[PDB]
Amino acid sequence: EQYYGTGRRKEAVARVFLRPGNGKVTVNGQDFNEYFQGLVRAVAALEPLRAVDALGRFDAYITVRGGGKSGQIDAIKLGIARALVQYNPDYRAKLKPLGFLTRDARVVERKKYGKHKARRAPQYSKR
Amino acid sequence: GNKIHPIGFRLGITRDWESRWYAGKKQYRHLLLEDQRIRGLLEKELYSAGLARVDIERAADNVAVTVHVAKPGVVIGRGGERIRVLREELAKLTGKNVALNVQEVQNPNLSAPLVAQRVAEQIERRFAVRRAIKQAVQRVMESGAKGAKVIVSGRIGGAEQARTEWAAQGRVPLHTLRANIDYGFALARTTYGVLGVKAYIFLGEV
Amino acid sequence: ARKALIEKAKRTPKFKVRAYTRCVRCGRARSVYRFFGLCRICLRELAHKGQLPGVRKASW
Amino acid sequence: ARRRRAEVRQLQPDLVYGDVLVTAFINKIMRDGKKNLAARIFYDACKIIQEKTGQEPLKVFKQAVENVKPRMEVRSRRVGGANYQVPMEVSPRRQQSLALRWLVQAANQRPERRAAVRIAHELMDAAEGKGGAVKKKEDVERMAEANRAYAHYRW
Amino acid sequence: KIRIKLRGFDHKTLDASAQKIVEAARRSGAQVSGPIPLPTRVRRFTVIRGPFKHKDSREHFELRTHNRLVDIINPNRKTIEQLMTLDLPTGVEIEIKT
Amino acid sequence: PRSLKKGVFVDDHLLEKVLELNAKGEKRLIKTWSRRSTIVPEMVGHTIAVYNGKQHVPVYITENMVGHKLGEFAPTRTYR
Amino acid sequence: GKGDRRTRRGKIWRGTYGKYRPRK
RNA sequence: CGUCGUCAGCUCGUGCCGUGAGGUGUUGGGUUAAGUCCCGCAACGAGCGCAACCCCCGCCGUUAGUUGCCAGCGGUUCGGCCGGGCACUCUAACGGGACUGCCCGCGAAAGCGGGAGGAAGGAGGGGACGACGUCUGGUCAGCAUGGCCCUUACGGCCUGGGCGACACACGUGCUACAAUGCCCACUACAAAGCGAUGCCACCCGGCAACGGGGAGCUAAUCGCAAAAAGGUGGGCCCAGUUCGGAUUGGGGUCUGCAACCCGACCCCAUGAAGCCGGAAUCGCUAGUAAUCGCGGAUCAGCCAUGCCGCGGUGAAUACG
Ligand SMILES: [K+]
Ligand SMILES: [K+]
Ligand SMILES: [Mg+2]
Ligand SMILES: [Mg+2]
Ligand SMILES: [Mg+2]
Ligand SMILES: [Mg+2]
Ligand SMILES: [Mg+2]
Ligand SMILES: [Mg+2]
Ligand SMILES: [Mg+2]
Ligand SMILES: [Mg+2]
Ligand SMILES: [Mg+2]
Ligand SMILES: [Mg+2]
Ligand SMILES: [Mg+2]
Ligand SMILES: [Mg+2]
Ligand SMILES: [Mg+2]
Ligand SMILES: [Mg+2]
Ligand SMILES: [Mg+2]
Ligand SMILES: [Mg+2]
Ligand SMILES: [Mg+2]
Ligand SMILES: [Mg+2]
Ligand SMILES: [Mg+2]
Ligand SMILES: [Mg+2]
Ligand SMILES: [Mg+2]
Ligand SMILES: [Mg+2]
Ligand SMILES: [Mg+2]
Ligand SMILES: [Mg+2]
Ligand SMILES: [Mg+2]
Ligand SMILES: [Mg+2]
Ligand SMILES: [Mg+2]
Ligand SMILES: [Mg+2]
Ligand SMILES: [Mg+2]
Ligand SMILES: [Mg+2]
Ligand SMILES: [Mg+2]
Ligand SMILES: [Mg+2]
Ligand SMILES: [Mg+2]
Ligand SMILES: [Zn+2]
Repeated sequence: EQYYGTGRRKEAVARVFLRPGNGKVTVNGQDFNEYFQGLVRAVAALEPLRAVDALGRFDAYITVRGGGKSGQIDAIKLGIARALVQYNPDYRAKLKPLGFLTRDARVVERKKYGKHKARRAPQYSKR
Repeated sequence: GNKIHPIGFRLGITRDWESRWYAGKKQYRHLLLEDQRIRGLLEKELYSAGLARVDIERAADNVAVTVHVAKPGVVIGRGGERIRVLREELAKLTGKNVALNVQEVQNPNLSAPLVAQRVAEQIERRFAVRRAIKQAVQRVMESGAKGAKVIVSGRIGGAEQARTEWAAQGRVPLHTLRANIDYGFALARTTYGVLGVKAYIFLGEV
Repeated sequence: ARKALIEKAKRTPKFKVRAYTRCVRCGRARSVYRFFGLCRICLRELAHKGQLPGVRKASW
Repeated sequence: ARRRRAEVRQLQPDLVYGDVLVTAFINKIMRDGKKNLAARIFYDACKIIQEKTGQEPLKVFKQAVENVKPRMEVRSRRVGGANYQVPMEVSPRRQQSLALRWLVQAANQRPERRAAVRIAHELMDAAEGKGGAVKKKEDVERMAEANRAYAHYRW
Repeated sequence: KIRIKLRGFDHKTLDASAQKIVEAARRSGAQVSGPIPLPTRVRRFTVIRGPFKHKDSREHFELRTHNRLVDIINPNRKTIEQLMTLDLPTGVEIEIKT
Repeated sequence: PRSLKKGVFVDDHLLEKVLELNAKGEKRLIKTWSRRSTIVPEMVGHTIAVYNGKQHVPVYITENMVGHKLGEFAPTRTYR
Repeated sequence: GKGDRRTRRGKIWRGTYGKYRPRK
């Protein structure tokens, strides 16, 4: 009936609820394209489905909070990736090799003292 | 001029605070100033007893002052006369019905603050610095301890050229957190100027 | 910290404005914190002693 | 890079043509991490080359690049109180780099007010064998060769 | 049905305080809402390490305030007894409303 | 772009010391340290010595300057 | 630009409000 | 406290060598980010440093539900609003996780290359931490301190001024010179923080700054708070221009005893230089650089475009 995952990216989490259907996608009560209004990135999010010829056999209700649009795009990518294996572990075999099942760890590096921002160091003259 | 305080560095683990009391942005600064004022009269008084630490717990107008010493008797007095006078001097400073426990030190040669004070004294009594040091490091090393180390500042023996005398035995890993190294600093007023003593005592790990 | 100037404690400011803080430990007027009534120096010092409850070395 | 030899970042295939070389070109176009704005510019240009031309934009792209790659260049060097333009063969990895960089550089030199148009024209204009991008590529090759006398300084 | 607040500077001073309550009144009142962990409010102090100049060293200090809830429903009679006056933690502060 | 609000400030030091010097005619000089005070109508015709920080400067206040401050006429620094 | 106080960015940058950027 | 420099390295004990200063060990071969580990060796070990123990970030679990939700259902002023439920998200304590363990290849080893399973792979990413010592480094104006010197003044109090001068020169930055842009709308998506005589919802007045009234929060519960860059639509059409916002003239609003010297803010008018910068020179190896906004400390107010942090979008390149 239902299949869950989660997916997190650059500090942005997303609820991914898969269900057998057409290809309808509700993100925070909006059509995928309604939410990702002209952000060339979007397509990516659903990439895990196309990977296993799905999309044309599934439907998805997505809730998302935290971070920013493109970070949410990835959270959804991982949620949908997990939910797909939640429906069938055999999906890993070929879904994994494309990475989809890995959580991107890189996050905003901390701002150190003495620098202008983590690494950018102050400019010095007549040294 | 490097390396952090070995205690402030170890407050997370192997080391607790000397004041355990919650407060809000309206009180904190006060219960603090006071909490200090306490250590003020106390350390200026109980000196001879050899006060190694003064913990201060609070609850609500309740003050659990716990003067730690090597000679718990100088605290008390004749029968119990001092721990009466002072205990009253305290509540006089801050009307807060203050307790005033007293604890003895199971070996004052493992109380970094004391060892510092000891050596710091010998200096004003015009002793040979290096001797004092080597000795202290010995006392500590003898009565247990897995390592120890003493440091004296400069103007040794009234010299115009300030120096710095060493001395140490066994392990004393300042870098390792779970070291549990007691540390103590003793001043040293003089006819010619100030000197500074630092005491390090390494005991146990994990 | 001239003793004469640590008269700041003197409520009587004549005009509430003129009243300013000072380190309650060193008299330092130049960089005193409110939540401690202590300057950045005295503050760093006591924090090391462990005499500032709850205050730890922040890392992240 | 004193220790290792730095492995090349592997890019994510194009969102539309599933090409990695496209993402690159897009990246080079992009400034201040406005990858959206970047991507669109390239694409609109793709549709501009799609109109004024009957050929597929993807193929026009590939060609231009291929035409703007330098196969030789002079790398300056020190030899007994003197600097010499030493002709050097050009690494495949560096060719693609210089090609994509140059196109965009040349492109933004153009007069047409609209970004995508400038990329559009420069790109197609390139596959035609003309365009400032290709002129740079040629000047470089002319630079090299023209110093073949200092070629024995293999480097 | 009592709502209690538990704030502090030590996170073990509060855990050995919220449970100091729950378990006790866990055998005389409702099954309780268990101890709920309220987010923490951190207070940072950033200081120039040395006394003079050197504005590029700095050391960081934070005073983190932890919080709890518990919340037992059914303000029973046998509850306010296993509790009431059997306190232990000293670095804690407690608020009560219901 | 100047502005105070409502209450054209004036140190009463001289005010009630000038509005009074109006009754018995005028006078000759009024040295002040309050250059903070706003010049006002009933000052016109008078002569206020304003302290610049080292000396008191003679200032024949006239209609054309009824809204300005007293310091504005006692320049502080000495240049070239 | 951020230096134009009579514009949106002007206000935002200067963290103020007014005709050119009223509080919603 | 800064600095060489998180750079490794600096030493001891006993033995051995040398008349002696001293040497050996710590050199050598392999290998590491590392005096890291291996192998060898008249040395065998140890100490201070490396590393590890502490913190943050990444995957999962177990108590624990005044913040999550039709996930599943019943109500609908379609506001997770109400009932309701802890699954999920979180919030925050405690644990699990990685060991070059497994497979292959190369070694004698330590290890090196590669492959699997895994959120993560060979110090996963960032931090705290900076040895014996050097610079007669810095600080007597944080404080402490030996010695000198003044003690109706080199002490103390005020009111005013100065620290805010300017022919001129440099450092660090800010805002720009525009169309990959600027303007006006409409609409999205954060994280950390701060707030009871303090944040200030909402309402009315005013072009507005702000006034007047006033609900709420001891604050996962109320407020600061708009997110901006984005996305959508529309305007400008290459011009010193709808670029840029310096300077100056007005008229106001706040804080404050008081804004002349010497405050920030608002509105009208003004609309400077500036068309990408000589010689020379700085930063950064990835969630970094570059861009975008947000908070905080200090603080009445502010001269912050400074510091210290926070999150969004997110490159290029390294032969050598
Ligand atoms: K020196
Ligand atoms: K100008
Ligand atoms: Mg950033
Ligand atoms: Mg700086
Ligand atoms: Mg003094
Ligand atoms: Mg003030
Ligand atoms: Mg102050
Ligand atoms: Mg500074
Ligand atoms: Mg403008
Ligand atoms: Mg290292
Ligand atoms: Mg030897
Ligand atoms: Mg010889
Ligand atoms: Mg011999
Ligand atoms: Mg030797
Ligand atoms: Mg050696
Ligand atoms: Mg040697
Ligand atoms: Mg040798
Ligand atoms: Mg070692
Ligand atoms: Mg080596
Ligand atoms: Mg050896
Ligand atoms: Mg000197
Ligand atoms: Mg110097
Ligand atoms: Mg002195
Ligand atoms: Mg100055
Ligand atoms: Mg001049
Ligand atoms: Mg600046
Ligand atoms: Mg209105
Ligand atoms: Mg002013
Ligand atoms: Mg011009
Ligand atoms: Mg132009
Ligand atoms: Mg680097
Ligand atoms: Mg700011
Ligand atoms: Mg302020
Ligand atoms: Mg100013
Ligand atoms: Mg600011
Ligand atoms: Zn201080």
